[PDB]
Amino acid sequence: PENITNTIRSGHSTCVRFNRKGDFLASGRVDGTVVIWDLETMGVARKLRGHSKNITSLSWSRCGRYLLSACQGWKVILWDLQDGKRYREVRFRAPVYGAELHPWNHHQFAAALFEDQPMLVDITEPVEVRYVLPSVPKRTSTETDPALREKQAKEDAKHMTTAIVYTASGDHLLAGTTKGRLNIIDARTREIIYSEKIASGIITTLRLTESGRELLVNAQDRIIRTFIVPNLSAADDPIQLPLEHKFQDVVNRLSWNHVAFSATGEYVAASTYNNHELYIWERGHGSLVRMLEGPKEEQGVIEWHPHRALLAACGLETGRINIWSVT
Repeated sequence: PENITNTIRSGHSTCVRFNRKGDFLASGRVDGTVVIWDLETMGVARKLRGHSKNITSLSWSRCGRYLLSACQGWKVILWDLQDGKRYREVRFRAPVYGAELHPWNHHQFAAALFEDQPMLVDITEPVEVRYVLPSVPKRTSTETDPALREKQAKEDAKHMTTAIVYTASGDHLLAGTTKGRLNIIDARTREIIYSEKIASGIITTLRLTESGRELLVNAQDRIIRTFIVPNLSAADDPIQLPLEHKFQDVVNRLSWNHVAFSATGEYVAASTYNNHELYIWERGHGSLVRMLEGPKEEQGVIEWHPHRALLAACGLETGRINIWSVT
């Protein structure tokens, strides 16, 4: 028995994200508005209008006081929800795939940009300080014949970063690229310390579990993957990123639109390109536990509640948010 406990709509939702206590849900819309829903009454607590193009990501501060939103219109904004204020604002030269707040410091974020270099931005003050982040390790000055340098550089430049998250401590960034690589970046040196090809297309989503010990990866090769994250923040060298499970549908050759971990990391959910279903697998043994049909529409971004077995999803056609109670 499928159970949809709530359907809400304010504009066409393109993204959703629960805060960490789970009493509030943020929604971003096609028109750039961001909506804060009070989950007790399921009504709108406030509307934030700072963007004018599709919201692409939402990231909450540890404390729930601040919310970082990004859009296709090249902008990232840090909202103060204590007063609804635009607390910080950073404009790039390209659409933002997504921007993530440092897990312990709402004054630093990392962003991945469409056809542009990924960025680490310090927003402690008003007039940010930006730092370019690397997509590819640095080659030595002597390793390539001069006659080959132009073509090698052109090829290296096809490696572009499409998704990025902080590790739990904030000391490293995990980034995905157009060439299916997972890069581990030291956030203080901004140098790549490890890189491994884990997929055979563009990496579109990265997400960590709460402890930061497991990584979920969506990529364009029709396969969802979880990995065991290495011991990084420890004082002890470059490192393995062992695959845990692959989740896929071989006979229907389904592609996955968005993916999400449940509160404890027990379940992985995904929405399906060009289909209406949501799929839920369990990470204990990798098996498929549920296929949800819900309404008759293709689903986009999905997000689990941080404490309870609730799965929210944005419809691509209607922009409604449906919330399933998952048993």
